[PDB]
Amino acid sequence: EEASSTGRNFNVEKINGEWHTIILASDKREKIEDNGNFRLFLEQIHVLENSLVLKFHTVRDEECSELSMVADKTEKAGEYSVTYDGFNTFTIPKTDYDNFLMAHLINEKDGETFQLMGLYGREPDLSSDIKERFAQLCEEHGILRENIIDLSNANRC
Ligand SMILES: CC[C@@H](C)c1nccs1
Repeated sequence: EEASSTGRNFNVEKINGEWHTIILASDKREKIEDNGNFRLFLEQIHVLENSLVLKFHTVRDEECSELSMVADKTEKAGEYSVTYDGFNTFTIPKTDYDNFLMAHLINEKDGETFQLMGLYGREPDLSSDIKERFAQLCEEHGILRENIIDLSNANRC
C-alpha cells in the first residue's frame, strides 16, 4: 500500500522508524552537493502527536555529524514546516511505508526559493524501478537528470 500525506488514507504512524537517503534532487544543485547543507542523510523518523522528529547526519569528508530537527504539522494536511537555512515546508507525495518514501520540500529564505525531492528507503538501496519512478516525478516538478544525485552507497557512516 501506497499513500500520499495529502491523501485521506495516510497513516503517518508507519512513516515511523529507520529510513535512508537514497537519492536527492534539487532545483539548485548546490544544496544537494558535496558541501551543500540540504545534503542530509536521514537516520530515523520518530512520529509525534503534531510533530515529527527527524534525526539525520551530515558527512564532511567521511566524518559524520548528527542533527535532529522538529518539523511540525502546518495547517494543510500531510504538510509540515521546519526552520532550517530558512523556512521549510514539506509533504510526502508518495510512500508505501514499508519500503520507500519520496519527499518534496520547499525552502523559502530571504525571498529566494528552491525545491528539493528525496527518495528514502527502509534499507540503503532501493531498485532501479523506484529510482526511475522517483526520476520521472522530479521531471514533472521541473528537475532534470543532472540535478538528481544517488547517494545510495555514500549514505553510510
Ligand atoms: C529537511 C527535511 C527533508 C530533508 C526531509 N526529511 C525526511 C522527510 S523530508
